[PDB]
Amino acid sequence: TYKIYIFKVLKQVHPDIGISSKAMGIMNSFINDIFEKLAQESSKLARYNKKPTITSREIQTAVRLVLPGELAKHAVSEGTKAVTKFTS
Amino acid sequence: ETYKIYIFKVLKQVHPDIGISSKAMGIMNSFINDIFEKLAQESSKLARYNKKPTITSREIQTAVRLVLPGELAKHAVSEGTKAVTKFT
Amino acid sequence: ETYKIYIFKVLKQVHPDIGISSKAMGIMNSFINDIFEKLAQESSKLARYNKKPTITSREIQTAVRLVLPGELAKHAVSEGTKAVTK
Amino acid sequence: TYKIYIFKVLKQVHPDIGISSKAMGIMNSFINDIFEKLAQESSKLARYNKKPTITSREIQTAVRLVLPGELAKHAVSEGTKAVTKFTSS
Amino acid sequence: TYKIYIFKVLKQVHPDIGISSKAMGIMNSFINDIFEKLAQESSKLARYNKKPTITSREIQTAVRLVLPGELAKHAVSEGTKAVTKFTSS
Amino acid sequence: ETYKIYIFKVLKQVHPDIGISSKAMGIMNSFINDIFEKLAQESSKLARYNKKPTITSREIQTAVRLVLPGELAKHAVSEGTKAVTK
Amino acid sequence: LQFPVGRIARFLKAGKYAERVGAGAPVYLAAVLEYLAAEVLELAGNAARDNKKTRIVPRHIQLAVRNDEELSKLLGDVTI
Amino acid sequence: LQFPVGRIARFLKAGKYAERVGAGAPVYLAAVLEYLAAEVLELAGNAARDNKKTRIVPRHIQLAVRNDEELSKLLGDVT
Amino acid sequence: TSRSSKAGLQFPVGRIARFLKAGKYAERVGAGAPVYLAAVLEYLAAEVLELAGNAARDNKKTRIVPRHIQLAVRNDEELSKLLGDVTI
Amino acid sequence: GLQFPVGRIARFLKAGKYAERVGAGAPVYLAAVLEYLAAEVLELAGNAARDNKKTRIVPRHIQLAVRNDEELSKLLGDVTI
Amino acid sequence: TSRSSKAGLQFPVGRIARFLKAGKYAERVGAGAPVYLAAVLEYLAAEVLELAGNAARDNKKTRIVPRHIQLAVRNDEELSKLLGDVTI
Amino acid sequence: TSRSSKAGLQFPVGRIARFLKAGKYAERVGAGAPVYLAAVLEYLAAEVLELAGNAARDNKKTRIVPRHIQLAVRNDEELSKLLGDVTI
Amino acid sequence: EEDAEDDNDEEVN
Amino acid sequence: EEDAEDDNDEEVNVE
Amino acid sequence: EEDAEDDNDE
Repeated sequence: TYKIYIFKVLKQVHPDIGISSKAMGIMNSFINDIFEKLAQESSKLARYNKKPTITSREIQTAVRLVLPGELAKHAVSEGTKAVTKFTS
Repeated sequence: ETYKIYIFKVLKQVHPDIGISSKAMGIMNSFINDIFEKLAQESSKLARYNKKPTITSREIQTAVRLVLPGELAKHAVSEGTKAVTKFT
Repeated sequence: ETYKIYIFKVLKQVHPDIGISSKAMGIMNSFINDIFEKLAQESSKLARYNKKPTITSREIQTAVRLVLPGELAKHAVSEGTKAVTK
Repeated sequence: TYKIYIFKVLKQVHPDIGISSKAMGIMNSFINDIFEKLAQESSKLARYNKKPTITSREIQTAVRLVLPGELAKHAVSEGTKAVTKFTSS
Repeated sequence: TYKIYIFKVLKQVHPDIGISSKAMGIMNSFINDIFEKLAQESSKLARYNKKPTITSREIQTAVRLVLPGELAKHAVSEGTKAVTKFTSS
Repeated sequence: ETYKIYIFKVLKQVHPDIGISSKAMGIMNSFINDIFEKLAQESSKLARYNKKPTITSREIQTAVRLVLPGELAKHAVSEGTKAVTK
Repeated sequence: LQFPVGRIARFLKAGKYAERVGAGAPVYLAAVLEYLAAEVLELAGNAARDNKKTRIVPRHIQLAVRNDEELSKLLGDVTI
Repeated sequence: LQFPVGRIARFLKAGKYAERVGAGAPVYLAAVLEYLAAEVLELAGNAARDNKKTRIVPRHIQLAVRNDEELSKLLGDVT
Repeated sequence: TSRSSKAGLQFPVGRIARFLKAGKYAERVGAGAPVYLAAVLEYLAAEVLELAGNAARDNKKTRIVPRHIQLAVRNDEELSKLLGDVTI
Repeated sequence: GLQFPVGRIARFLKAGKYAERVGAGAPVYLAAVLEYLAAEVLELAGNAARDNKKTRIVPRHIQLAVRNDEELSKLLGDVTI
Repeated sequence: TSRSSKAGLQFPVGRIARFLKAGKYAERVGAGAPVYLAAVLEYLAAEVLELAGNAARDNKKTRIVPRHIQLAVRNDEELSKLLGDVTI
Repeated sequence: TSRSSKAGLQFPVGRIARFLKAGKYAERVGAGAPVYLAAVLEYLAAEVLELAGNAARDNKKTRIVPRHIQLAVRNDEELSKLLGDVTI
Repeated sequence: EEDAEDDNDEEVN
Repeated sequence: EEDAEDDNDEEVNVE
Repeated sequence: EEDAEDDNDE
């Protein structure tokens, strides 16, 4: 459910305004619809694109292979945190 | 070209009262280059064999263009380019 | 009874785009079976010998039954049980 | 001194009702009473039972004994964190 | 800025009161000014003193030099958290 | 004098159901003594060589005295001595 | 569930009811204590609300506890 | 700019769409969803002004979607 | 297992608690133990699986087989001590 | 208790080259002192708003407040606006 | 004063600071030092006591004696390096 | 702008992302990779600089030279393995 | 003994 | 497949 | 001076 975030987005432009138990479920249904449409669109495109990609998984597997011992685990840790900051 | 500037910033966080010669800063810079090459070269070996689709933000953007109509597409492609570059 | 589903869920978290053979999944499953046994057996050795009283939730619950009267005990044993369970 | 948490249970059966300068001290006074009562019951019972019990101390001791190196420390870390979540949720 | 925190110090003596777009920038200016004064005074005094000081940089260097391996890293970790609690209390 | 009472307090945190003998507590106490000396001796060697100025809460306080006038310095020096004491 | 399970845990080893405590114990205990702190505070509120007030003072708990058969047996008489 | 990126990441990562997902993807996606919600939730209040409420019910959203050309091409006809 | 989620875990706290009583390892078991132990078994599962996946990729596969697991364990200093030589 | 930012003051304390080495006391202590001044000043400013009958503070309020305090004026000078 | 508690400690930050000055290690000591050093002394104390207690239980006791401490340090790769072999 | 700042970093996420495409290491790069890799290169930079400075002081200096780095690396079990003998 | 889950209540007193 | 930053909007919000 | 605690305010 994305209802709570929607509430917060409401407040971004309409703080005073409330929202009904059923009218939330409509907002919720839009987000799911468009999540799905875009997700599926993205999938088709991704299946079409066929070029090698480096994501952080590759970096993390590199790091584990090339770096020794606990130094490798410390490094994976700092890397994971840094992507997570950037994410959240 | 050189990580020298960033290396120096990391230094002053750790040992604020300690400096570094040219010959030494050069070693440091050289060391960060070598690691990057080892990590990138290995990351690539691992990208290139993997045969499978990947959704990056390039695919999500093109999806927004293809699915959101008009003004919504131009504007949605803004809020998301704004979110992935941390621009302001 | 097998740990394979859990193993496979853990797998999809660390390496979402990599699968695993049957032989390989059976090696994983025995491995966890074998660590559980070792930890369990060692834990038992270490409990067996220890003669000191322990207060677990089972004692706290009996206590509530004993000390709270009627309505109050049956309802306290609900709130506690629920908390312990979820 | 469960003054602040009592405060919070009040706010959720009666939100805009308040509490006394000393009525909180009364309320707090009976949590202590029942804690000490139950705890002492729990104690009598526990001493009386005498069957070996496995707690997380045993699991942790075992983990350290069996697991090697830092692997053992990592596993104790994850163990400990998992219990804390369960406890603090 | 120190604006957000001036905002807060206001509420601990006058919660009823707010503060104007420019009255804040004046409060901000005062803070910078005295900071810069105390700092520069602190600097003169510090330069003058010339005696050896042990800070936690020296403790941390001692620790890495004397303690072995990962034990050293674990201890630097615990040392660094304890100072951070202390400072950020 | 002795770290014993603190060692004991730490002990009850990690192994609440386990005690410790005299000779055992005396070994613990030397051990912390001996680490304290090693770390201190080394730190002073590091301090001693370093020639650079250090600003500590003593230099800040003397500053507040020299720059805040009268009632303002008295009270400022309370609020800071209070904050760096806890 | 608002009560402080961590605290209850550390009281549970500090008075030596026992030296060994299961992590079930403080969780369960804290839930029970909180139930009681609920079903008391609720009844005080009714007495104030069943008597035109919006503050709870000692008489309300007094009336509440006294009125309830289960509770008076549990905590006895209340003394302002 | 708030919305749940880590959650969007979860769903997206699930393998229905792809097995590999760059961390760029769920950030971008979340922000696009969020905009749409903001643009829709705006209009309901505006539409509510000429209904005069401090509340929003399904008709208000219904009004707003239908009156907006872009949005009704994207979404359906609200029920 | 409702409380598996509550601890932050994929592994089944209930079943592990069940196995501990079931296996006659003790009569009484504190609720901390099976939580703790499930976490440890998940940690181990994930450590071995990270490494065996990294092994597979480094060997250009997208699927783990017994050899990959064996290599992973061999090449880790600590894991070998726990398990020994993995047997194919 | 105290709401000033100590982490921040610590990084200004090394960023302006007053010194290269700084004890962790130094920023804690300083933050406390600054915060004391943001307190005392803002107290008077609200009071200036007493004999003005307001629920706001505006530059004139601080200006009054400073200059009336003999202590503060010697510290921050006559307040401009 | 609550300096120890403020730092999250059981060991005595105050006395430690006093030892640092009392012992003539330096004239001036920053406030961070005795916080840091106490934290490290606690860490080491707890690492030894965990191992020595785990030794004691494994050896069916409920009370630590010199032997348990010695075994604990002797079978820890890191701890031995610090101490040496523990005596008696 | 500010991507590095957003990931808690002093190292330059953008430039690293550029280096990865410029270098033709792969065609397509996920936004996580450069962040992760930057975080790893910083971590190493910081580990090496902490040791080399600690070496500079232990040797009564206030400025790092090549010898100090060489020694710092020789004396670390992990670091030597990435680097080898530092050449000065 | 017995921490059975027979003992949950929904909608009572 | 493009991800330029020329696609950012400091322009006014449109209907 | 030191950080003497005779500098507090009652």
